[PDB]
Amino acid sequence: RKDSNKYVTAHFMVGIVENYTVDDWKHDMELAKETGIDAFALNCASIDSYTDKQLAYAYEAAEEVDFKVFISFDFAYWSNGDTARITSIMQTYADHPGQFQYNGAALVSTFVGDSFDWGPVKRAVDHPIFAVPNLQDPNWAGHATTSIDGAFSWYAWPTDGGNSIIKGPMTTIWDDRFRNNLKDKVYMAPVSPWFSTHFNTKNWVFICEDLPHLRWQQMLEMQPELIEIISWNDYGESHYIGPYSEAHSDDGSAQWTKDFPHDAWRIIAKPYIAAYKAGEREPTVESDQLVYWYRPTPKAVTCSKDPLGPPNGINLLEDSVFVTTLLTEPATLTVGSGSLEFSVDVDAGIVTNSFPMGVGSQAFSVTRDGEEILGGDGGLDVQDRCDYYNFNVYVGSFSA
Repeated sequence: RKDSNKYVTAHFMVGIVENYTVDDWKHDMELAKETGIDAFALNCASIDSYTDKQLAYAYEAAEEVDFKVFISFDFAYWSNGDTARITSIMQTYADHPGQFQYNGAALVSTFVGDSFDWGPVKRAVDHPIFAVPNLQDPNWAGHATTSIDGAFSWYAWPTDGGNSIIKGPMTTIWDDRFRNNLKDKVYMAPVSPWFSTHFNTKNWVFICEDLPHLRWQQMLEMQPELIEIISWNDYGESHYIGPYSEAHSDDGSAQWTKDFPHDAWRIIAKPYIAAYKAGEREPTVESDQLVYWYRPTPKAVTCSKDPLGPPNGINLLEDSVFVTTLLTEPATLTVGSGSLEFSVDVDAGIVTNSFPMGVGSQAFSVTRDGEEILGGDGGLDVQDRCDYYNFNVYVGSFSA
C-alpha cells in the first residue's frame, strides 16, 4: 500500500466522561481503529474539573493502543482570556507520541472560538502546531487574523444560513464556499449521519434521511484534506456513530438513545474511509452486508405525555425505512414494513434505497440467484403511538 496523507477523525465529548477510566478510552479507540478512524478530537471545556484528568487518560490510552488524539477546545466554555492555560496544555501534549500529527505539526482544533488568536500559543510552544479551528463564516476562513492553518466546518446538515429547517438532500454548497476561501490552507470537512435533539433548550431535527451514506459519497468526490465525523458520542443530538457507553454521564438523552444503537453506521463508513484515504472515487466491497435505519413511529403521531413539544422541522421528514446494501455482485432487496412489502433490484457496490414505513415488524432480505444471501428482522417494531417524541433512529445490520 502507498503512503497516504489524508486522515479521518471523530468528535469525542470529554464533557460526558468524568467517570471514564483508561480502559473505557481504550474500548472506544479499538472500535474507532476497526472503522479506520485515525484520531479522536477530544472536545473539552475549561469549566469541567475532570478535563485535565481525562485528557491525560485519553493520551495514555492512545499511546498504549496505537491510536492518536488531538484537542478540540470548546469555546462555548473556553474563552479568549484563557491563552495561558491553553498554552500550558499544548506544552504538555504537542510532542506527546499519542498526539495526532499533520505534516509534522500537532493538530489543534475548536468548537467555535473564531476570535481566538493561535499566534501566542504557537510562539510559546517549541513543537510545531497546526491550527484548524471551527469557523462559522467561509469569508473569515479566507481572511482570518488568528494564525490559522486551515478551517473546520460544522455545516454537516442541510441549511441555508437561516433559522428555518430546510429539506434535503444534503449538498456541498457550504463545503465549496470554505474551499474557495481557504486557497492553499487545509479544509477539514464534517461528516454526520443524523440530527435530532429534544431538550428544553434545543428541540429540532435536520433533514438527513440518506445522509449516513450520501455524505461519504460526497467525501470521495470532494477529497478534502481532513475529515471529522460529528460525532462519536454526542447522544444528545443523535449523531453518534460510536457505542452507547456504560460509563458516560446521562444528560436526559437516554430517553431517545439508550435503546437506539448506531454502531452499524460504522459498517458504511469503513469502506468509504479506506477509499477516501486512497483517493478512490468508489468504495471496494469486501463482503455482502446490509445496514438499515428508521424512526420509531410515523412522524404525525401525537404523544401522550411529552412536556416538550414536537421538534421543529419534522414535517419535512419522510416516513421511510432506509437500507444501504454493500454488495459484491448485483442482487434483489426485499423489505417488509408492517403490512407493506417492497422489492427492488440493486447493483453491486454500496447503494441506499428508501421504503415506505408501516407500523409493525420490519423484515429485510437480499437474494441472489434465487437464494437468500442475508436477512432478518429489524431490531425495533415501529409503533403507532408514543409517550415522548423520538426523532432519533434505530440502526442495525446483517452480514453474510
